[PDB]
Amino acid sequence: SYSHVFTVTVRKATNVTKGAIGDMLDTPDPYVELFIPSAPDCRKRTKHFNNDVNPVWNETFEFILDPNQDNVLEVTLMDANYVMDETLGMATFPISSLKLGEKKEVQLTFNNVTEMTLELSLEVCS
Amino acid sequence: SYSHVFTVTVRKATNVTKGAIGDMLDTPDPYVELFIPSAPDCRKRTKHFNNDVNPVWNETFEFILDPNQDNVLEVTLMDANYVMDETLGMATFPISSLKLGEKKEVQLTFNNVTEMTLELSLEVCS
Ligand SMILES: [Ca+2]
Ligand SMILES: [Ca+2]
Ligand SMILES: [Ca+2]
Ligand SMILES: [Ca+2]
Ligand SMILES: [Ca+2]
Ligand SMILES: [Ca+2]
Ligand SMILES: [Mg+2]
Repeated sequence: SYSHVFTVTVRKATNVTKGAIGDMLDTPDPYVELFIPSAPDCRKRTKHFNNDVNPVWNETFEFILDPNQDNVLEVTLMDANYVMDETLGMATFPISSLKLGEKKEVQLTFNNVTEMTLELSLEVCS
Repeated sequence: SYSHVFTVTVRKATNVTKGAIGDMLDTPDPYVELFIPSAPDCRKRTKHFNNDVNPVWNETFEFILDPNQDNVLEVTLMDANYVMDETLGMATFPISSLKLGEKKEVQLTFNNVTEMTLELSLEVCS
Protein backbone atom coordinates (compact mmCIF):
# COMPACT_ATOMS: atom_id res chain seq x y z
CA SER A 1 0.00 0.00 0.00
CA TYR A 2 1.07 3.61 -0.64
CA SER A 3 1.00 5.23 2.79
CA HIS A 4 4.04 7.50 3.09
CA VAL A 5 3.79 11.17 2.17
CA PHE A 6 7.08 12.50 0.84
CA THR A 7 7.16 16.29 0.62
CA VAL A 8 9.79 18.10 -1.44
CA THR A 9 10.31 21.85 -1.39
CA VAL A 10 12.65 23.08 -4.10
CA ARG A 11 13.93 26.35 -2.64
CA LYS A 12 16.73 27.76 -4.81
CA ALA A 13 19.99 27.16 -6.67
CA THR A 14 23.27 29.06 -6.83
CA ASN A 15 25.67 29.52 -9.74
CA VAL A 16 23.78 27.48 -12.29
CA THR A 17 26.00 26.95 -15.34
CA LYS A 18 26.11 25.24 -18.72
CA GLY A 19 29.88 25.64 -18.71
CA ALA A 20 32.13 28.48 -19.86
CA ILE A 21 31.18 28.26 -23.55
CA GLY A 22 27.54 27.36 -22.90
CA ASP A 23 27.04 30.40 -20.66
CA MET A 24 28.48 32.71 -23.34
CA LEU A 25 25.87 31.49 -25.81
CA ASP A 26 22.94 31.34 -23.42
CA THR A 27 22.37 32.47 -19.86
CA PRO A 28 20.82 29.45 -18.08
CA ASP A 29 17.02 29.55 -17.83
CA PRO A 30 16.71 27.06 -15.02
CA TYR A 31 13.99 24.79 -13.75
CA VAL A 32 14.08 21.62 -11.66
CA GLU A 33 12.50 18.29 -12.39
CA LEU A 34 11.70 15.66 -9.73
CA PHE A 35 11.41 11.95 -10.50
CA ILE A 36 10.62 8.95 -8.31
CA PRO A 37 10.19 5.81 -10.48
CA SER A 38 8.45 3.97 -7.64
CA ALA A 39 5.88 6.73 -7.13
CA PRO A 40 2.42 6.72 -8.79
CA ASP A 41 2.99 10.25 -10.10
CA CYS A 42 6.45 9.71 -11.54
CA ARG A 43 7.46 13.19 -12.74
CA LYS A 44 7.01 16.78 -11.52
CA ARG A 45 8.77 20.07 -12.23
CA THR A 46 9.16 23.69 -11.11
CA LYS A 47 8.67 26.77 -13.25
CA HIS A 48 11.67 28.13 -15.13
CA PHE A 49 13.15 31.60 -14.71
CA ASN A 50 14.74 33.30 -17.71
CA ASN A 51 18.39 34.36 -17.48
CA ASP A 52 18.94 33.76 -13.77
CA VAL A 53 21.91 31.75 -12.52
CA ASN A 54 20.63 31.98 -8.92
CA PRO A 55 16.94 31.14 -9.30
CA VAL A 56 14.53 31.04 -6.36
CA TRP A 57 11.49 28.77 -6.80
CA ASN A 58 10.11 27.95 -3.34
CA GLU A 59 7.81 25.34 -4.90
CA THR A 60 6.46 22.43 -2.84
CA PHE A 61 5.57 18.98 -4.23
CA GLU A 62 4.05 15.88 -2.63
CA PHE A 63 4.73 12.25 -3.58
CA ILE A 64 2.91 9.17 -2.29
CA LEU A 65 5.32 6.35 -1.49
CA ASP A 66 5.15 2.61 -0.84
CA PRO A 67 7.38 1.78 2.17
CA ASN A 68 8.11 -1.67 0.68
CA GLN A 69 9.46 -0.42 -2.65
CA ASP A 70 12.87 1.01 -3.31
CA ASN A 71 12.23 4.72 -3.46
CA VAL A 72 14.89 6.99 -4.82
CA LEU A 73 14.54 10.68 -5.66
CA GLU A 74 16.10 11.85 -8.93
CA VAL A 75 16.67 15.60 -9.09
CA THR A 76 17.34 17.02 -12.55
CA LEU A 77 18.59 20.56 -13.12
CA MET A 78 17.28 21.76 -16.47
CA ASP A 79 17.78 24.68 -18.85
CA ALA A 80 14.65 25.73 -20.70
CA ASN A 81 14.80 26.50 -24.43
CA TYR A 82 12.48 27.23 -27.32
CA VAL A 83 13.99 24.19 -29.07
CA MET A 84 14.71 21.22 -26.79
CA ASP A 85 15.54 21.81 -23.13
CA GLU A 86 19.05 20.91 -21.97
CA THR A 87 19.93 18.63 -19.07
CA LEU A 88 22.60 20.30 -16.94
CA GLY A 89 22.91 17.74 -14.17
CA MET A 90 21.32 15.06 -12.04
CA ALA A 91 21.63 14.13 -8.38
CA THR A 92 19.98 11.31 -6.43
CA PHE A 93 18.66 11.13 -2.88
CA PRO A 94 17.94 7.84 -1.08
CA ILE A 95 14.56 8.47 0.55
CA SER A 96 15.25 5.48 2.81
CA SER A 97 17.67 7.75 4.70
CA LEU A 98 14.79 9.74 6.07
CA LYS A 99 12.62 8.74 8.95
CA LEU A 100 9.06 9.54 9.70
CA GLY A 101 8.35 12.89 11.15
CA GLU A 102 11.81 14.11 10.16
CA LYS A 103 12.15 17.37 8.23
CA LYS A 104 15.53 18.15 6.69
CA GLU A 105 17.30 20.76 4.56
CA VAL A 106 19.46 19.09 1.89
CA GLN A 107 22.01 20.78 -0.37
CA LEU A 108 22.77 19.10 -3.71
CA THR A 109 25.69 19.79 -6.03
CA PHE A 110 25.83 19.84 -9.83
CA ASN A 111 28.94 20.10 -12.02
CA ASN A 112 31.13 20.77 -8.96
CA VAL A 113 30.27 24.48 -8.83
CA THR A 114 26.46 24.57 -8.84
CA GLU A 115 24.49 24.09 -5.62
CA MET A 116 20.80 23.57 -4.90
CA THR A 117 18.86 23.75 -1.66
CA LEU A 118 16.00 21.34 -0.96
CA GLU A 119 13.83 20.80 2.09
CA LEU A 120 12.70 17.20 2.49
CA SER A 121 10.15 15.76 4.90
CA LEU A 122 8.43 12.42 5.40
CA GLU A 123 5.14 11.64 7.17
CA VAL A 124 2.43 8.97 7.27
CA CYS A 125 -0.79 9.48 5.30
CA SER A 126 -3.28 9.85 8.20
CA SER B 1 21.66 68.09 14.69
CA TYR B 2 21.62 64.64 13.02
CA SER B 3 19.20 62.61 15.14
CA HIS B 4 17.11 60.47 12.75
CA VAL B 5 18.12 56.89 11.89
CA PHE B 6 16.85 55.96 8.42
CA THR B 7 17.24 52.23 7.79
CA VAL B 8 17.11 50.82 4.25
CA THR B 9 16.94 47.14 3.41
CA VAL B 10 17.41 46.38 -0.27
CA ARG B 11 15.67 43.01 -0.60
CA LYS B 12 15.49 42.10 -4.30
CA ALA B 13 14.63 43.06 -7.87
CA THR B 14 12.67 41.35 -10.64
CA ASN B 15 13.22 41.39 -14.40
CA VAL B 16 16.26 43.63 -14.45
CA THR B 17 16.92 44.64 -18.07
CA LYS B 18 19.31 46.75 -20.14
CA GLY B 19 16.78 46.61 -22.96
CA ALA B 20 16.27 44.14 -25.80
CA ILE B 21 19.64 44.67 -27.52
CA GLY B 22 21.60 45.27 -24.31
CA ASP B 23 20.41 41.99 -22.79
CA MET B 24 21.55 40.07 -25.89
CA LEU B 25 25.09 41.39 -25.44
CA ASP B 26 25.24 41.15 -21.66
CA THR B 27 22.96 39.58 -19.06
CA PRO B 28 22.65 42.20 -16.30
CA ASP B 29 24.95 41.89 -13.35
CA PRO B 30 22.97 44.02 -10.95
CA TYR B 31 23.76 45.97 -7.83
CA VAL B 32 21.98 48.86 -6.12
CA GLU B 33 23.40 52.19 -5.03
CA LEU B 34 21.79 54.38 -2.35
CA PHE B 35 22.36 58.12 -2.15
CA ILE B 36 21.11 60.81 0.24
CA PRO B 37 22.90 64.10 -0.54
CA SER B 38 21.90 65.67 2.78
CA ALA B 39 23.25 62.67 4.81
CA PRO B 40 26.79 62.63 6.27
CA ASP B 41 27.66 59.44 4.39
CA CYS B 42 26.26 60.26 0.97
CA ARG B 43 26.72 56.97 -0.90
CA LYS B 44 26.30 53.24 -0.20
CA ARG B 45 25.82 50.15 -2.36
CA THR B 46 25.03 46.43 -2.40
CA LYS B 47 27.26 43.79 -3.92
CA HIS B 48 26.53 42.67 -7.48
CA PHE B 49 25.36 39.27 -8.71
CA ASN B 50 26.64 38.02 -12.07
CA ASN B 51 24.09 37.21 -14.78
CA ASP B 52 20.94 37.37 -12.65
CA VAL B 53 17.88 39.33 -13.78
CA ASN B 54 16.13 38.60 -10.45
CA PRO B 55 18.81 39.27 -7.84
CA VAL B 56 18.26 38.87 -4.10
CA TRP B 57 20.50 41.02 -1.87
CA ASN B 58 18.82 41.33 1.54
CA GLU B 59 21.37 43.99 2.55
CA THR B 60 20.59 46.52 5.28
CA PHE B 61 22.02 50.04 5.39
CA GLU B 62 21.76 52.83 7.98
CA PHE B 63 21.74 56.58 7.29
CA ILE B 64 21.85 59.37 9.86
CA LEU B 65 19.52 62.24 9.00
CA ASP B 66 18.92 65.86 10.00
CA PRO B 67 15.15 66.44 10.42
CA ASN B 68 15.61 70.10 9.36
CA GLN B 69 17.21 69.30 6.02
CA ASP B 70 15.38 68.10 2.96
CA ASN B 71 16.25 64.43 2.80
CA VAL B 72 15.53 62.52 -0.36
CA LEU B 73 16.65 58.97 -1.12
CA GLU B 74 18.08 58.28 -4.59
CA VAL B 75 18.02 54.62 -5.59
CA THR B 76 20.19 53.71 -8.56
CA LEU B 77 19.96 50.34 -10.28
CA MET B 78 23.38 49.46 -11.68
CA ASP B 79 24.95 46.88 -14.00
CA ALA B 80 28.47 45.81 -13.03
CA ASN B 81 31.18 45.59 -15.69
CA TYR B 82 34.86 45.12 -16.11
CA VAL B 83 34.85 48.46 -17.97
CA MET B 84 32.71 51.24 -16.52
CA ASP B 85 29.47 50.13 -14.85
CA GLU B 86 26.28 51.18 -16.47
CA THR B 87 23.35 53.02 -15.00
CA LEU B 88 20.05 51.25 -15.73
CA GLY B 89 17.67 53.50 -13.83
CA MET B 90 17.04 55.81 -10.90
CA ALA B 91 14.08 56.24 -8.56
CA THR B 92 13.56 58.73 -5.72
CA PHE B 93 11.78 58.43 -2.38
CA PRO B 94 10.74 61.42 -0.25
CA ILE B 95 11.86 60.43 3.25
CA SER B 96 9.57 63.16 4.60
CA SER B 97 6.70 60.77 3.85
CA LEU B 98 7.73 58.44 6.68
CA LYS B 99 6.77 58.76 10.34
CA LEU B 100 8.93 57.92 13.35
CA GLY B 101 8.56 54.26 14.30
CA GLU B 102 6.92 53.44 10.98
CA LYS B 103 8.30 50.49 8.99
CA LYS B 104 7.18 50.12 5.38
CA GLU B 105 7.73 47.87 2.35
CA VAL B 106 8.20 49.94 -0.82
CA GLN B 107 8.22 48.72 -4.43
CA LEU B 108 10.10 50.85 -6.97
CA THR B 109 9.88 50.61 -10.74
CA PHE B 110 12.61 51.04 -13.35
CA ASN B 111 12.16 51.21 -17.14
CA ASN B 112 8.45 50.32 -16.79
CA VAL B 113 9.15 46.58 -16.53
CA THR B 114 11.71 46.22 -13.73
CA GLU B 115 10.60 46.14 -10.10
CA MET B 116 12.56 46.46 -6.86
CA THR B 117 11.47 45.74 -3.30
CA LEU B 118 12.77 47.93 -0.48
CA GLU B 119 11.99 47.94 3.24
CA LEU B 120 12.23 51.38 4.84
CA SER B 121 12.08 52.35 8.51
CA LEU B 122 12.63 55.52 10.51
CA GLU B 123 13.56 55.86 14.19
CA VAL B 124 15.11 58.44 16.49
CA CYS B 125 18.66 57.96 17.80
CA SER B 126 18.98 55.90 20.99
CA1 LIG C 1 20.39 34.87 -23.07
CA1 LIG D 1 18.88 32.37 -21.59
CA1 LIG E 1 18.08 28.30 -22.30
CA1 LIG F 1 26.96 37.33 -19.97
CA1 LIG G 1 26.66 39.67 -17.57
CA1 LIG H 1 27.47 43.70 -16.96
MG1 LIG I 1 18.00 35.33 -8.97
